[PDB]
Amino acid sequence: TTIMAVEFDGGVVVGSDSRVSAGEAVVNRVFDKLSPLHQHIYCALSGSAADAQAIADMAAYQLELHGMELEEPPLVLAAANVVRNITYKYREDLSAHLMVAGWDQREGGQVYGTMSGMLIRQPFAIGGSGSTYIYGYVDAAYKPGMSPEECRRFTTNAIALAMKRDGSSGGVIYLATITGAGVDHRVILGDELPRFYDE
Amino acid sequence: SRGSSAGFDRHITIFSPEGRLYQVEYAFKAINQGGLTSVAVRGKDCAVIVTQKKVPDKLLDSSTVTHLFKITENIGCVMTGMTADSRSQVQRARYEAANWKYKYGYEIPVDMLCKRIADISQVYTQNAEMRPLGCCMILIGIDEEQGPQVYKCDPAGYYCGFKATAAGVKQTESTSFLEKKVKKKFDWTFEQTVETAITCLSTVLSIDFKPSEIEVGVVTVENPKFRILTEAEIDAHLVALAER
Amino acid sequence: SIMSYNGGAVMAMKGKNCVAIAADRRFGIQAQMVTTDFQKIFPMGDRLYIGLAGLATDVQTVAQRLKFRLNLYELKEGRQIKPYTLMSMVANLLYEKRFGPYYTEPVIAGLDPKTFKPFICSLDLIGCPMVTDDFVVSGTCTEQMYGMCESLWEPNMDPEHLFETISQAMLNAVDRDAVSGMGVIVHIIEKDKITTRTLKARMD
Amino acid sequence: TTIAGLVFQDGVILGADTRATNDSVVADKICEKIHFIAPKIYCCGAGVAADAEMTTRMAASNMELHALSTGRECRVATVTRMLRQTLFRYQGYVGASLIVGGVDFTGPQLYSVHPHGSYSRLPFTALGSGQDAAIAVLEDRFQPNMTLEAAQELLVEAITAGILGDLGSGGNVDACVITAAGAKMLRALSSPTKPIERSSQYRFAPGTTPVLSQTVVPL
Amino acid sequence: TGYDLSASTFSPDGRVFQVEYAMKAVENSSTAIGIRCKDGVVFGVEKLVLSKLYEEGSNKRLFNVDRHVGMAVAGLLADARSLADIAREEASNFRSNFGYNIPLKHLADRVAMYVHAYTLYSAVRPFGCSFMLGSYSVNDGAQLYMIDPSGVSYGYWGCAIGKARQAAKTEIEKLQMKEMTCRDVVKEVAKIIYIVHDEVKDKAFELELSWVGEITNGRHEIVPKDVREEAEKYAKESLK
Amino acid sequence: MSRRYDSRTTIFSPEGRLYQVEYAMEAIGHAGTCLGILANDGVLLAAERRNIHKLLDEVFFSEKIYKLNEDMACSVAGITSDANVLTNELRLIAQRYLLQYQEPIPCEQLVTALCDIKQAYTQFGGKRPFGVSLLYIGWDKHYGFQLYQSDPSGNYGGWKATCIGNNSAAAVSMLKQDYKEGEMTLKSALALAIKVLNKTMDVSKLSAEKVEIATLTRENGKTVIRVLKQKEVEQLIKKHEEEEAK
Amino acid sequence: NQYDNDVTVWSPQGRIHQIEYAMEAVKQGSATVGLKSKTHAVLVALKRAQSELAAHQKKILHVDNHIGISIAGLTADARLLCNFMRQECLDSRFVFDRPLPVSRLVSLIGSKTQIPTQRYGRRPYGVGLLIAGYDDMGPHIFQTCPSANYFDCRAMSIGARSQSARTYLERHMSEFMECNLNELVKHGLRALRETLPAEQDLTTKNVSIGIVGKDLEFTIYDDDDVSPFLEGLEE
Amino acid sequence: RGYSFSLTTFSPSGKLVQIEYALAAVAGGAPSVGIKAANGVVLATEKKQKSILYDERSVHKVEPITKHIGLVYSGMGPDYRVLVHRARKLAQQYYLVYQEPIPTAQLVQRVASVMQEYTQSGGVRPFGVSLLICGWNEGRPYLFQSDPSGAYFAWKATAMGKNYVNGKTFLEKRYNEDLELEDAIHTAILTLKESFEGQMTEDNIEVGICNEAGFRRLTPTEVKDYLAAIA
Repeated sequence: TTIMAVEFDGGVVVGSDSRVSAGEAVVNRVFDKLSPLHQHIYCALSGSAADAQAIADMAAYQLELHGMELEEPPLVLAAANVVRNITYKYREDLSAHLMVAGWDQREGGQVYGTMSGMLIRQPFAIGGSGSTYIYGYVDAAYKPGMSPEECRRFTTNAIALAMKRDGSSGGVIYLATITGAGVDHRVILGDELPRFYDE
Repeated sequence: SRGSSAGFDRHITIFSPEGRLYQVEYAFKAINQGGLTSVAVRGKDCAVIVTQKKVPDKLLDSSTVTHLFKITENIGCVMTGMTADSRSQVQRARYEAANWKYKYGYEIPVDMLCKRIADISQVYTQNAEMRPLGCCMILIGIDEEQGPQVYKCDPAGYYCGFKATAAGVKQTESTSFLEKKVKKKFDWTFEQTVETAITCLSTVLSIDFKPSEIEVGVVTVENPKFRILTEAEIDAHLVALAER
Repeated sequence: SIMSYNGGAVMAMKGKNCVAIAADRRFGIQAQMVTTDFQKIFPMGDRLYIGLAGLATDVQTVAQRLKFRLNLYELKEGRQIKPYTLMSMVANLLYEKRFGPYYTEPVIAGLDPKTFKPFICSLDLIGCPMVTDDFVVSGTCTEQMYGMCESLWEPNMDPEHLFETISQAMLNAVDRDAVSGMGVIVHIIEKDKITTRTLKARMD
Repeated sequence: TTIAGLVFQDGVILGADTRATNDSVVADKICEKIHFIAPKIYCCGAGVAADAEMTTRMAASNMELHALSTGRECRVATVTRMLRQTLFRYQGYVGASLIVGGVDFTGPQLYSVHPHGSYSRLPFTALGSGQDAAIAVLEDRFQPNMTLEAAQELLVEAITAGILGDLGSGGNVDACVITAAGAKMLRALSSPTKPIERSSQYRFAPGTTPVLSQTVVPL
Repeated sequence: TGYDLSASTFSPDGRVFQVEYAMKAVENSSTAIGIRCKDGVVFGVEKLVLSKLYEEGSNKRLFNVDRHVGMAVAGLLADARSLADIAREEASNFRSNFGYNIPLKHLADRVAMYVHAYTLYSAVRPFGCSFMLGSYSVNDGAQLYMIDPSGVSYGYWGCAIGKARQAAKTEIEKLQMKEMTCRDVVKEVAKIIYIVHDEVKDKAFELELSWVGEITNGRHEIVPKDVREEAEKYAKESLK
Repeated sequence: MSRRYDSRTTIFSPEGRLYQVEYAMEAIGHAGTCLGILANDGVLLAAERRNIHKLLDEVFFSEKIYKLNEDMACSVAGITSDANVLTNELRLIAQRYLLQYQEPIPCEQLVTALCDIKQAYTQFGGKRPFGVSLLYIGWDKHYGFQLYQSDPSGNYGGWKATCIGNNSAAAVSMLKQDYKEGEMTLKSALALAIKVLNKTMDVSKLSAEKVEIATLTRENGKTVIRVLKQKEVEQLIKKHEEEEAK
Repeated sequence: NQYDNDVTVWSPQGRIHQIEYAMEAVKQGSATVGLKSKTHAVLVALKRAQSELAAHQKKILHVDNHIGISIAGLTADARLLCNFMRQECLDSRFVFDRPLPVSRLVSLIGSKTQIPTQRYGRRPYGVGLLIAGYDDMGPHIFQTCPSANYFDCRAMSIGARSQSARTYLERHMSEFMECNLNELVKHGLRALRETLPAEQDLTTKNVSIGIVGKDLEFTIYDDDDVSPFLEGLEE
Repeated sequence: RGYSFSLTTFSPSGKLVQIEYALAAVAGGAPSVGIKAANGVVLATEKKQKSILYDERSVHKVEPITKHIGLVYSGMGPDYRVLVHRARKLAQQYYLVYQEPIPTAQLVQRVASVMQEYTQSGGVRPFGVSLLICGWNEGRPYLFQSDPSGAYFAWKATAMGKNYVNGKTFLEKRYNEDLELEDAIHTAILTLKESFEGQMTEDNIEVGICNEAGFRRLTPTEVKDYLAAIA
């Protein structure tokens, strides 16, 4: 499991892998770890799928009332807290880990790591068991003020490095570009994955 | 009997000698106390709500005063009745509409939202502890199967979908005009429906409404999301009343 | 395990128009016998019986709850219970205990009160209903009773042949089991009548 | 235990294996794993025997109340939520692992529900003990938009490879086909091992039974 | 005859009397007003002094529900202190759940629902407290919402709650408050109250005011000494 | 809680007699007339039927005669609605006894177990009482045949011959004269119950549809509860009608 | 006549009659006064005698070292509030390890006495109170009511014929700030005598006091300790 | 909480006053007739609206409880939706335990016991609905009538609503045995014609049948086929 999010001017790019693995065997080969909590808000699942899909649905519910009652799109800080309260309350029982990234009419693109019941805003965020290997790519290759075309190429290059080293990660990369106009959902097939040192 | 009362029948809700329930009878009169009217017309591809909007004082903010609520993205609402009770059911309808999607995992249909609301107003009828609510909900919306849907919920718990509705002070007379146009069976388009719906109120009230005197919610097959027509969009349909 | 504390064996085999249920008589605690009069087969009413095996506490505990729930069902309804409905009762009885399960494996045998229709089935600790057209067994010796019932059973048999078949099925399967023995009680359920026989078995 | 499912052009097909075992023995050689939820919706239990049954009973009953309440064709996405929130409520203690599939007016949809509540939409999948065998056959020969006549063999060959290659799967192969018309059930569609013959009858003559207490009760 | 004995009964004409009676509890309460401007929201209250023995500032009718939300109550102050404490529970539950400032439009809903839940049953009585909620935000602007015993919430440019309303609601209409600045509004608020206030039954009062808007950077505060003295003197000079 | 709407069902009267209990007995006073007679062998229950029409199905059973236990039965005189609540309680009581003690419940033990339920509703809870007064029959290993009559107040007792329901006062006066202690047999008891009803029937000719007889005998260590079919009932009537003249 | 019997029933005038009748319970009992200087805050309560043979009720109760109350109302009903106030003052020293602010303690009473006025089937507490306390913001004198509305006061008088005692406190208000320990108490003692008729005077038996101040904890002077303050005051 | 005291008490005369008036509510409801004959049980209710704007497909009186059971009503409309939602659970609670469809005799027994609970438990009025429960079990049809008191009967043919006295009289002179489900639907609609006034179209009358095929509500096109007075 590898999830990633990058912040730029107009919005954020939320990347993820696909493969879901229980033990050393692969349960699901193609699985969508981006579950929208709201029109412009996306949550990247991580950790235990059974625990994350429960928190992602409870967070999509409590936030749905927040959307209707305010008659206005909720912020991303609102989405990150609904996820944090559920994660910290059950933290003994639920091993899930999420990542909340999206866009709003006020602050623009945002990315919040919810790990283990805490909350941070980050310019870029990586998560999942496959995160660790790409802590050298995202430190070096990252530069501030990147265009949306550069960010998608930065997120794609990064996860492609995680899937090769991680055994619990792999498959096709999902990319959701969230801007003020809408949400562009792409899919990067294995033939489009950027090639990197083979040996 | 014919109106004979025995004991406490008229205070809490229990059967009288004639079998009626007087508390529910008086809930119907709590609708006429609102001092307004509302009409929701169902066209071929569209369902239009036209609400009489009263702002007697200039200090009153027009943006915050509306009878058109949003229950969920694709389902509109107009509340005719006690303003206090109106926002009571709307907050409850939104919970039932969101709870529907937390359990059943899809946006609630309009017909089944009027059923879970009318079934709750049945609890208040039997239990003698509390009174029924005095607001009459009218929901519109479009289901991907049956198309446009216009339903109504009385405080008694009896919900029925109508082709064209009315509520508030003027209803029977407002329906008498609706019997005239619906029987003729004109071709109903988005512009043809709103022009007839606004005329329906103008014929009863003898006004020729100004742009700021009404607010029009609309939903169409092309536009599934519930939208409120701005003062500019309203005046575009008001000039058509100069014509036919 | 725990169901091997008191041992015990229950068997049911379906004939053509008749069924037969059998169980041993031994009651003991682990390696020590106590009495040979113990009863593992209980009447559910005319032409319907139920066997019980496993821990001897739950044999009498589960049974007293069935005659509790059966007599309620038979008084509410104007008719006797169907053997198929009784399977779902004992399944619901054992499943409500899922997290503190009774230790027993009920074996139901009888006749559909409609006309001739025979029915048998077996359950588990959790009470998964299992319907078979041949036979069901439960106990610590279950492994023995499979091989005996496999070879001996036939699709259609008259009552005379059920008894001979289920008698030698128990007697030979129990002799190889240490905690079961001390005589076997065999019931025969016909359409006309019911024949109960207690076999003379090796005392050991 | 081996259960599998497949999506084709017009609908879905759900297979199952008929054998159920406790410890190592064969308790029943004919067993229905495919259950009935809605007219156009079915599902396949794999797991603890009763936990995979009682669970589908509660869903089949809830969907019947829901179908009578609304008056509309049951959505496949609804059954998944009910089974998902029920299994997660028990914190994985229930071992029911389900494959839910059916055709609503949204089009063919096939889900799968794991004992802890983890559910993924997909074209094909298999669960149970023989899941690793059936999935491997699905992976190789699958391809989108299959006709119905070609979609039955690929599922039969998927489970048969899971029966013959596993100790926990045996017996015949149940299959359930669902389309716009829907509700077509084929019981014991495939029989991987035909011969069952056992000729040498041990039937013996009555009259040797050292019996003692015989008595008769008329009725 | 018995129809008005409980909040669970409708009159033969459809009115709920026990809710209408709780509104008359506000009609006898002292007058409080509130106003919006371009910069923010301003509050004012007539707090009557029942005896000289009472400390200055006692029975304060201006409650702070949240840092950015003010509150002004007119009615029975016993029930008001319960609402202000419950309105804080909603702002704190919002801060806990959603982790940011509660929008005034949503805070005037949850509270107006709680006020409503006591008009339904026969085991409780309707609140006798009518109150308004102003707030300011840079991404929202001046917002003012009144709540009544029945739980009805409306937005206002200016409003009058309590005894004097139609008298105070006419005096606010004359001035145009949309383009004016808060520093010039404070002077007009005190000007309205002294014009509205007439001494026949009651005797003396203490003028209370509040800042929320651009000047305070969103934090609701009472008017500071110098400005309150600067504003009160102008209303006295303009008195004649 | 609004006391105003509370009728205070559990309070005493100024003379010390519960209202809802007395008014329940007048509901039973107009209900179906039931009687019973204890003989040397067997006990019978004769229940009159107040619902008769050409369109009634008669699908179930004796219609106002129930079966509480294998060894016991009961009739009902009172509100037909509330009887179905008691019967479902009596069937739980006998089966809770049989659960612990693994023996049939004696008649004394079952009656006094239900009357505790009729006390809780008359003493406290505020809920209305039961409008059902019952007759009881059965046999036990100790005192033999038993005939018990409870009431909505829970006051029961043993009886050799009793009656309940409409014209229950006029029937008992007839039993006291005709009934002989120890001299009654089931053959002489059935002929007695018919003579008592024929005088107390509001409709003459005593049709086999109105009165229905249920007898309880013990044979071969087993209690036999039989409801006489309309064939045998009419046979007993005709034998009684010829004894009025011939 | 129908509007009287219930707490939750309003009137045509918007007046709750039971809460009004609970206010009468305060007027049915002995008068108490209190006032505060820049430092000390002293409560003076008149202990009423049921007879000359029977002793006097206790009108002043300890709450915390820095807080004390004078109960006027139903006696056993005030011990329900006093037990609540003692638990709140202990929970403040047990949690925050600091003396509870008096403005907070009175707010908790406003929350406790508000519920019975709201709910049906319950009665409002018929006890009025004067809470004297000392904190970082200086001494405080707080009046409560059965209506749950609590005040912030320089000096007040509650109980039977308290209006006359209130009138006395208004005239000398300007002097209350600079009074020392002795002179401050004398102001309250002169208030009680105004409430009672001239046929009865102040004695060591029927008058109890309490004193809280900067360096002095709340303490109750019973009888012999009341005499030195009684002496030196002309009646 | 709520009111714990029973709102139904015995009158001085010995007759429950609440239920007596609950039977006066069903007398003025929608006329409802049903017939148990031969292999099926027909239920025909007259649905009479006040306007042409009312959509018929939205509201149905005749409702299935389960596949083998069906239900109509004469009385308070909203109160009927409370029993149905309770009856549909009792049929499922039965089907979970006993794994078979609930027999009508056992369902009417449990439904009428729920209608007894509101004649005792406090703070509630009895229902204003007098049910007709049609069922088919073991090849034997079932037509029962539950009333607000909770006392259920078994009828061959019965009528409710306006002129129910005149309805039953017309049944005696018509109803008999060897009467097909066909003629039943005919005789059911003929009874409403004496009750209902005005022309009767597929929108005015709502009919349903219960037989070995299960309980189904007739569509307006099929009801129109019987409005020809043929069958």
